[PDB]
Amino acid sequence: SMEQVAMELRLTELTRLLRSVLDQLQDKDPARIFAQPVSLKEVPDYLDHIKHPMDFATMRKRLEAQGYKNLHEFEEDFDLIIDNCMKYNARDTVFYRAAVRLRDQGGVVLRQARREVDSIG
Ligand code: NA
Repeated sequence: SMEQVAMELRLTELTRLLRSVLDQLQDKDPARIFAQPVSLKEVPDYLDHIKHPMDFATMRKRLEAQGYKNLHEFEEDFDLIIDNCMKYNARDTVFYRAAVRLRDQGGVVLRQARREVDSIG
């Protein structure tokens, strides 16, 4: 149906916009702290602590399968990246502090993406 096609074109355009968001967020992480999964071969106890690991590469795979149906879904995964880091790492560490900073700088990017998704429909 043409209705189905139109929904598919909307999902594609949302995907395009979330790609630009994901690239922008990732530029706020030049050290690449959040780029890849934590390796269970080097924080071997990680999964006893953190139930839903998340990272930018994992988000990118989901994005490329058009796996985010709305901005809220994409935001939830970004929030897992930050929140997991702030739980596993202590307040005094480079990792916790990098998560605070990414959250702060990511706020700006996400605030405008919400306006664009609402405005474009
Ligand atoms: Na903690």
